[PDB]
Amino acid sequence: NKKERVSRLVKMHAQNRNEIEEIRAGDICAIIGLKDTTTGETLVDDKIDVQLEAMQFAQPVISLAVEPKTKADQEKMSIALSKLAEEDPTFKTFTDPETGQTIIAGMGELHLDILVDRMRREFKVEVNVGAPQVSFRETFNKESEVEGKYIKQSGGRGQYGHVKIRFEPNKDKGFEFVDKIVGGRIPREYIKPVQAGLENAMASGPLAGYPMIDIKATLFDGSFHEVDSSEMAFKIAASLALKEAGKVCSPVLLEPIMAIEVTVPEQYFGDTMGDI
Amino acid sequence: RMGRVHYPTYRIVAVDSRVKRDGKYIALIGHLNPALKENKCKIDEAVALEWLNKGAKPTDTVRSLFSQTGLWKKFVESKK
Amino acid sequence: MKYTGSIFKRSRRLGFSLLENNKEFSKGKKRKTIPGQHGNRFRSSTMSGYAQQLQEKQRMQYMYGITDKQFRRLFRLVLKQRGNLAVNLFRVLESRLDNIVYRMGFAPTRRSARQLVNHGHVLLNDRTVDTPSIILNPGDKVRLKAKTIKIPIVKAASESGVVSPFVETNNKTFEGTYVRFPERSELPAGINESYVVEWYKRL
Amino acid sequence: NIKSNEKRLRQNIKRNLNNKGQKTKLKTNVKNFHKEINLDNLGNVYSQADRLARKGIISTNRARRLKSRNVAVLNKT
Amino acid sequence: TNGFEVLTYIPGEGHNLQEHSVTLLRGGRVKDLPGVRYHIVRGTLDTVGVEKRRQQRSAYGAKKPKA
RNA sequence: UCUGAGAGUUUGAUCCUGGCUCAGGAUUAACGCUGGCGGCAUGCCUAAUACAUGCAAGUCGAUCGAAAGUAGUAAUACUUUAGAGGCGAACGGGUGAGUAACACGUAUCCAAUCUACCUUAUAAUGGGGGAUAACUAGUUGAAAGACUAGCUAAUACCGCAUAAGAACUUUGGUUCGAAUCAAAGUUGAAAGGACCUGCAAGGGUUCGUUAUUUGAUGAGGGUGCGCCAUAUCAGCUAGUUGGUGGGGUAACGGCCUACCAAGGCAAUGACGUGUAGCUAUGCUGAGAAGUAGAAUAGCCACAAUGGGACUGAGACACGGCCCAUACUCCUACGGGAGGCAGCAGUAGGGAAUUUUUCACAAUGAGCGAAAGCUUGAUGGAGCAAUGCCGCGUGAACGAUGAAGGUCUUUAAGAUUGUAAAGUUCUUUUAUUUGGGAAGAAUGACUUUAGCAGGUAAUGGCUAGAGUUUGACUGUACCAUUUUGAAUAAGUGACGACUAACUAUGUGCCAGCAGUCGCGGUAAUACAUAGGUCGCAAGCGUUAUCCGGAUUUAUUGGGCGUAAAGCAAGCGCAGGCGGAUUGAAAAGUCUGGUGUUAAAGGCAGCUGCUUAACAGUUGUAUGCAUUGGAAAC
Repeated sequence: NKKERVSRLVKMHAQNRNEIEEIRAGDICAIIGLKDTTTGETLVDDKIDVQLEAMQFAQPVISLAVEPKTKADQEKMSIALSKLAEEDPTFKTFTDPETGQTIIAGMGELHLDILVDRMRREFKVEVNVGAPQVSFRETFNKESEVEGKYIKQSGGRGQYGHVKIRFEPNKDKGFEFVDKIVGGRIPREYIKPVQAGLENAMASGPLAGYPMIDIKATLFDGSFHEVDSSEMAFKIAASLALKEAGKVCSPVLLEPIMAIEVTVPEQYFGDTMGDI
Repeated sequence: RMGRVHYPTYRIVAVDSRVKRDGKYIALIGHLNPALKENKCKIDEAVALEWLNKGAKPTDTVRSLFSQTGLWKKFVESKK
Repeated sequence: MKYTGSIFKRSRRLGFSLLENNKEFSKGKKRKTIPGQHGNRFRSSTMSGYAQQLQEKQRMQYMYGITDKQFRRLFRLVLKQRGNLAVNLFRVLESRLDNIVYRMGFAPTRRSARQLVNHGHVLLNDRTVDTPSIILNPGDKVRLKAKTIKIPIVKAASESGVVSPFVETNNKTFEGTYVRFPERSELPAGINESYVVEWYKRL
Repeated sequence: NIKSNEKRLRQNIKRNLNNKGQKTKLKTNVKNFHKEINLDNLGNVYSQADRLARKGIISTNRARRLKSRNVAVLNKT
Repeated sequence: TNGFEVLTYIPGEGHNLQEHSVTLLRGGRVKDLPGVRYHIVRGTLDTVGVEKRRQQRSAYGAKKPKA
């Protein structure tokens, strides 16, 4: 939807520029100007119909990950990958929270060698070669009752907290809570903070840094001070209790296994056996 | 042209041969509003005689408004 | 703003009508109260003369309908001329285009006058205008640009329009003339001169 | 680049060759003057200085000064 | 870019600091510590800013709420 | 007519001095939040870091050859310029690094200056000579090209003759290290176009030739004056100081050389270090004044770096040369080519600035008689709310406050709110259609009349007519021009300073913070939602400056104890200083005179609808100078 400015026409060659003012129809040329450009665009100045001719556009198959070595280098890889994506519509590059690095894609190794040559000579990137990493889930064994524990004096009156709760892991129902105080041994306002001390840990793991999911609980016992009080003490003690529970009962990860539909005209299937 | 953009203005400036515009000048002849052409401008009528006394031939384009003024009628005696 | 979107909140906060009753029309039990929900047995804790400065500046600010950059610019414009500058300030504010055409009986209100001026419904002495900034001087004849004379709303408004002694108006040909400058007692002088000159703390 | 500059570059080179030739001609004439003093050579060098100040090659003020010094030193007689 | 290094408070809930994430320091005042004389700016950096703030809308990543 | 606003903070309370912070603006300001537009101006402050392509300078065919070509049997009508020669290319651009001064600005003497093209007017335009570009042949090569030979033209250049006037010299008349006057010893200038007329030979029109004087313009030198900081920079310097001789020099001068002599400056801050383009001016303040040296203007200075040179009036020259340094590029590896602090633009840095854009339309500069040509000068449009400024987000009626939301902690209500709905109006902007600008009649050219030296024509000077110059623009603007309220507002704060309070969560935590500082069971200070307020297409907000900050004190402060009187004295220089009467007028005041540019503000006005803006009259001290004044 832009009126683009055209500077000149030209003929690229590895030696130097070669410019000619006009060119007849059905030929090929290059244009300097035209501030923004991508493949398969249609340009109109004679006020005639616009038109598209594109019947194939390859999608990437491989995913590789590269770590950065400098922050400005990281920004430069981002910019350079954007520039190369604009140059050729064949592959896409990502920097996603699943890995937190440069997720590149392409066809073959030598194409990547040419890309690193480009970003070394021009984009000043010093790209390293590594191995990709993907996120995993993390469950854990069905452990017993756990306790959160805390004394620290925090700016004046000391901050105290005792909680005794049970986590029953199960993938049928989520976070529960039962009011199992009949006498009124605990104030109702303490019902929420302990639950909070659980929510902060519903999406991370203490052993591998991956989400601990399916965390059930129920406030069963606790202890505060008579002449002193504390509110987030419950949450901090619950976080420490989560760490303690993860310490003891051997959590286990859960890996995304993929479905691959591999094809061959029954010629290189020996590769299929000897690899799979 | 100077002044407000899209509103032309042209002061009659003094130059012998080699004074670039918007700089030193020996004398200001007057002003001009080149939007409505009627030669409506204040001039000394003697500063032009000052040029006519010692040369420094005037610019060839401001000549028409002086023709409306009639500087030849007081200039023809330059060579008699 | 030019169209603040709400006038009775502001008026009921201040308490100034147009002539005697325009900000109230018995709309929802006509009362003298604030639009807030702090009750109405009290107004606020802090009390200062700068609050009255704000009240008067907003009243003059909106009852003639100007912005604030134009406001300081026109104080400077009147600062050009010497004497008792406060009365000159007020007489120039009254001289505004919408103010005069309202005082012509040619507009139900200043907002309506600015609207009709905005869409090109005014013309005087071969001078069209789309900006409420015309300073009225003795010797100005004002016409309606009668191309849009088909409007019954303007004639109905001029049926019961307010006449001013220091100008001249006509009720049917939509024409008038600026005979003389505005007078002090003839106009609502709720804006106190001393307070206005007190606010001037720019220089 | 530039074309008239090259034309101007080669234009004054021959001019400079000729002008330095006549300048060293004046130089050897005034050197003969330096060797021993006479009226005829002084007149010849003045005649040459007339042409040389006449052209832009030699400043008129310098020629006037030098001829003044020469007449001053010859009028010792 | 100079050799000297300054300490700075972190306003906003949570943090978008990730162990050598680029920051942009700005003139500030905090009386709680000798050494903090600057502030990070939210809204234009690798930090996209944060929500839960609409009384204050400029010196943060606070957009106008989508409504 | 000009002439100064407070508030808070050490304390059980309460006073002195004193800092800090806010209420005010302003910016070449990023970036949030973003956002409709019209003009209006601006848009490397940062690496004087290096850089592709197009542009940044050409022009004369009425000065010539010379070849070539369209039409020509031929003569050639015409074309066009690679080339010589003519002018210009040093003017125009941007940068501000080094520069601490005669750089700048002012007043100045240039008894030391010069200036081609103009200015009034004068003197002449006689001839002679031979190279050479180009062209041709060859060696050397893709090119680069060089070296020989032959072919020439010209306003190119070199003699001869001729000099009005000039220089040079001698005698004779002149002024408050000099100038004019009569006579003469010496000496020197050149060219041909274009046209008319005339059989011709001549003559005339006009360019130009060569000379002269009025001028002015331009550049340069000295002079007094003012124009950063630093004592944790005490002595500093020896063509240095002086003259002579000689030389150079537009020109005076150790500018330079030879001879000797021995200083020269300095505590009244030299010399040295950081640092700076300067000034006018911008901002702030009531002023005195302080900050900065944006755009714009004038002067100086630089030009990848350091030197050296020629050119022409004029340069040590952004894109003229030579060398070296450093870098880049091409290559046939033989050898060369290149200089964005020209315009755009790139790369990097940088939070932070644009178009790898258009017309030479007007005007400026260069060439030309002219057709006119060249011009990133100039003017436009692009991007940006970057600032000042206008302008949309509608307008009249319409309610015991529509829904909701909130509180009423108790249940009318109160609230956003006549804003909603609805009646109807209208098109700033958005849409249809048509008309259609000016700036551009400037400019030469094509035709007359008179005028005039010259009559024989040709030439010009004006009064008049016609030929056109448009990127802009499809613009501005207008039109009983059409659907249509339809195309939309954010914004920080709400304890006090300064203004606007309720509720949920909140529990010295999360946090918020210009200051006071608050927050652990009722937070009006946190987030939350309502409501409330202040500004507004801007609002946040730190770097930025003054005012408040009389918060280094002439204006306009103090030192007994809050900070400070040296421990005291002998005192040089310096500042101040009894009375009288005299000259003179240095300070001083005052009246005329030259100058203090442009621009900004101030007052009056003109133009755009209105200001912003532009243009216009005065408006700016001070320096020198003539005349009074003698109180200190």
